[PDB]
Amino acid sequence: SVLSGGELDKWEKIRLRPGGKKQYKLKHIVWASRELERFAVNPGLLETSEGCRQILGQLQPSLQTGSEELRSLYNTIAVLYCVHQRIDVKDTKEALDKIEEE
Amino acid sequence: HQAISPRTLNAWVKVVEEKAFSPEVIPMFSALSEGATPQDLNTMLNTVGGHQAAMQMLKETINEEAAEWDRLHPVHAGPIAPGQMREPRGSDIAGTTSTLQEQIGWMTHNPPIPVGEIYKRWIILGLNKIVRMYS
Repeated sequence: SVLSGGELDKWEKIRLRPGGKKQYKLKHIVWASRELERFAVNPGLLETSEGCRQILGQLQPSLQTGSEELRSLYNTIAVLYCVHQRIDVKDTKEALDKIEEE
Repeated sequence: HQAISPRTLNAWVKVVEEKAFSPEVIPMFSALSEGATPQDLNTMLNTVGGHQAAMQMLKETINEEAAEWDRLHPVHAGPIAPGQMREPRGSDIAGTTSTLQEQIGWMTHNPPIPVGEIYKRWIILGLNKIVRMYS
């Protein structure tokens, strides 16, 4: 599977927006797997830091079009990556920021 | 040395998303794996989502070609000329038991053992079987 019981309690603490009410659910992992598969991309890559990292690099170019088609996927996977990597993040933006400077 | 690029991988899954083991996947597989090391080639294969039975088939492939390479390429006995590389076995060409450094060393040698080209051949053979099954 994608997250361990411990990772899961972390995940479920994290907010979509800074100070926002909506937080990340198991549904967002499931959704992200289904989307990856639609594009013929292996969702098993979500299971590790290195795989998430791979996919972030793949998605980045699309974000540079001005398409937003892959924006939530990218955001969900940026958070995942921080979780896999033990980077505490309270929200998506905090996650994008850590991915910013890496 | 630069590894296969994020955009190349995008081009590669785009092929699969659109063509999926119709005959056309093969020449695009072949052009996109241009200069690939066995490590690049497994990064390609590990990127494919959505085709689990085909990927299993392909890996099974792989393994047959690797066992066969080893049968036809017996290793020479007794230690080698100033450490200038062990001979690759099947699992090394397939990037399973070799190192990027080893893969490159074989690849750049004079004269060269093209472990990427050989691996690409086995994958193409496996993709030919998949295309034949799904046509």
